[PDB]
Amino acid sequence: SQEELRQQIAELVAQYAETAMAPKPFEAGKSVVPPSGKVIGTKELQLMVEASLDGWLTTGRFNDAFEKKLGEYLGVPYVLTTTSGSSANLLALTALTSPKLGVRALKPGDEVITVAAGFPTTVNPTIQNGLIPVFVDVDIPTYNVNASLIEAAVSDKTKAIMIAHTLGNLFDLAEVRRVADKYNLWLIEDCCDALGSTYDGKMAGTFGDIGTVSFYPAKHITMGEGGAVFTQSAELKSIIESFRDWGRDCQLGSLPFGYDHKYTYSHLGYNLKITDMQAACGLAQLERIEEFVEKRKANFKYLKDALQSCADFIELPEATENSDPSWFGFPITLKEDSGVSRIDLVKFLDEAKVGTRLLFAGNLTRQPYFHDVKYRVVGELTNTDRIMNQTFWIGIYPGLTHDHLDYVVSKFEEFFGLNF
Amino acid sequence: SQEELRQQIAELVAQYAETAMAPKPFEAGKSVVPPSGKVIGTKELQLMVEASLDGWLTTGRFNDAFEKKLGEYLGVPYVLTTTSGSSANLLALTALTSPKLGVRALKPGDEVITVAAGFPTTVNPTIQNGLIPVFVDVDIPTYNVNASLIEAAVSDKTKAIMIAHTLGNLFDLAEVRRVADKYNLWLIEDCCDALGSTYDGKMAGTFGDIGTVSFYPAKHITMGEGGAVFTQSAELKSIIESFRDWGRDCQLGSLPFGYDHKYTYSHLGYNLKITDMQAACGLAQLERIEEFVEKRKANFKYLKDALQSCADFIELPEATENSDPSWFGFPITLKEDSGVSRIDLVKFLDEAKVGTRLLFAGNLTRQPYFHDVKYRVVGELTNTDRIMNQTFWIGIYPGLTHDHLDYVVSKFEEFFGLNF
Ligand SMILES: *Cc1c(COP(=O)(O)O)cnc(C)c1O
Ligand SMILES: *Cc1c(COP(=O)(O)O)cnc(C)c1O
Repeated sequence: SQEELRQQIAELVAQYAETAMAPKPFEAGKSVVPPSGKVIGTKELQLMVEASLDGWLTTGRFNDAFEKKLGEYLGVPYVLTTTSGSSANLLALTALTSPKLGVRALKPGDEVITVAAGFPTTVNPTIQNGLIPVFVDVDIPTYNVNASLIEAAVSDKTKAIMIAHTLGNLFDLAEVRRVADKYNLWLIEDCCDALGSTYDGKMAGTFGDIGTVSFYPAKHITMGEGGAVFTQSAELKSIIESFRDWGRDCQLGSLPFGYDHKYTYSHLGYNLKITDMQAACGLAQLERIEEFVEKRKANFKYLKDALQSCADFIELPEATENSDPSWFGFPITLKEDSGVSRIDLVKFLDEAKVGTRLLFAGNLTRQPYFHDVKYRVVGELTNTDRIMNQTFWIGIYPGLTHDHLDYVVSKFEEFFGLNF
Repeated sequence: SQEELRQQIAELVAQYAETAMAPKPFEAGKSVVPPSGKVIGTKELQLMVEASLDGWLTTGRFNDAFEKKLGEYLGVPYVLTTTSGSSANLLALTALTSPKLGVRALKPGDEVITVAAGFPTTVNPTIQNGLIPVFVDVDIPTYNVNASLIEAAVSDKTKAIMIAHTLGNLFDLAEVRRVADKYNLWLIEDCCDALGSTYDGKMAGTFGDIGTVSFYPAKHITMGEGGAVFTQSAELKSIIESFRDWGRDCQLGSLPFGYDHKYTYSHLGYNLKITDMQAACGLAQLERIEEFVEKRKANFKYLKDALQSCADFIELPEATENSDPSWFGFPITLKEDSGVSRIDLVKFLDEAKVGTRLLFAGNLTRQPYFHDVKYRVVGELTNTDRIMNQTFWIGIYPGLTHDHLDYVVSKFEEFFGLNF
């Protein structure tokens, strides 16, 4: 009678969701236009109940299904789930320190090339593994690494490049891969805000050795808290897994014969696994990713077209050459000769119920926790500093309707006095 | 039909749990006697459904309730949830590296005193922060540090002591604290397998600066995957939370005035948070903790009394002086001169459906991943090696009835020919 009880519960929740998770009609001056948010329906809540009923708890039925369907969407054979994007970035960079990679293994002291205009945990794992971060400037209005500056940052200590596809926009993969392959550097693609982004027709994350993604509520799809590491190399997939799972194996050491393999450890590991409840949510969301990716590209096009009327005061976002960005948010840099400060605009928008966000750390090297970190900067961080000082982004996620954006646009116009 | 679509779901769930989480009648030869396992029911599945329906996903309503009730049970003000017991250990040790702790902040090169007879993630955080682990031997048959050896392992570089109350049994807190307070060393109590354990009447994990616990299915209570860091210090609580939450602040750097606090980072952080779904499961479990602790003590006394008949071949476990250990498992050391191997015994019990587990890493210094790690060992690890070779544990968790245990006892007797 269980199979029944399930399907009956599946109904009771489906009708609970249609009432709860229902889109509220937009209302200027009352409704908010957040920079991001999750979009969950019946399928999400249903599967989470299914997982709750299973009583299994740790990863299993749903986690297998999720890692599989996500591997399909991405076009990669190996996908490992983890606690968050940050955790995924950590596993990705840590995995390359495995002595199983012989001479290719990252060692304390080695250098990782990246940029300072990003999210802290894109860089932290490098520091947390005793490596030295080496920064170069980014470009505006793509808000991604200025590829041309990469080559000069390469020294004999350089072992890898780890940068994110900022806000869904892709970086110059053509130039990055060129510099990577030339010097035999590892490459890690932080796609935490770029699920669905393509470059030269190929899905983001599948160009380098390892790719990461996040399932925090603000990203493309969510599990509440969750993330994933994916690769095409079986060797890396096994190393990542070991690090995630207490560092356990699957010879060295002097353990007695017959010692349980389960309790044999080959790596300096962590326990960064998730539950099947989180997996379920993720699984339902995967049924909406294609839609989500399309609505983001649309909202971006619409919004930008409309906002072109303020081009004298703000610089609008531009997708990177030869790429089709699955926009995470809408970045805007306010001109210095506009007569007002970012604070003014943000505060104005805030009062208008229009949410905004700065570009994460702005300039990592100027963040307080970077006070005593050992790092190198090649060239100047002019654009990064400009980002920290003048840049901010707004919302184009699936939860925003054309009426939402129209409102945001009129506010920008009202602000700059363009409605007169 | 909202509150009420919700009270009706709770029904179809409370009735699905009757058939699903119903204890199966013991059957010798067919039924198994695992060394550990989760004991969940109606309440657990119900709350997880509530959280699922909430549609919040990230920590919230339930996580607040859980951290609160655990703080009450433990007798501490600050409790922070995290992804696992291993993550809890990671956050506890890392937090002490915060420059906010001035002169007494762990720095790479510093030493942390611990034992080699334990679990990998109890020690890894030390290594992962660039510190140096310093080991001293343990004692049988308590299986906890030989406290009298701590003193000699202390040096000018010693800044802390991080040890776990192995298998629920408590290490010699009196001597440890004495040594800690003397040299002003930080003390971290890994209580991942000791929830409910008391020493001198005082709850385990509240004698030192930071405490950690795990919620993996094998532990006292579960969330599938999850754990918690707890302390009595508001300062440590703030440092921990920052590290758990992207290292975001709770002045230095050169950020522009008005930069979003949400994006101001004071620590080299991670993202080790869980979902409210997990929080829910844990909350339900908290009701049954007192029952569980009482039951584990019962099964221990019973099993050990019954197994006293084999005292000639195996050494039975002994609670540490002046402690009321909330047993995690039942540790047994097979005598060398018994004429057989642990391999034989395990293999025999395995066939009999009696699950066994070695004492985790046995001897960490002999594990393959420790091949190149920098560490120090004061004195010899004689008992540790003995544990690696001759020790193992079996099941006394709440999911085991007297019929389960009696069956196990008959198998031990049958093995050593005591039934004759
Ligand atoms: C969100 C994010 C992360 C990490 O993801 P979490 O799930 O928040 O831990 C890493 N890098 C970038 C660029 C991100 O936006
Ligand atoms: C289980 C355990 C841990 C870590 O807990 P997880 O939830 O498995 O990551 C740490 N120390 C000890 C002694 C443990 O038994």
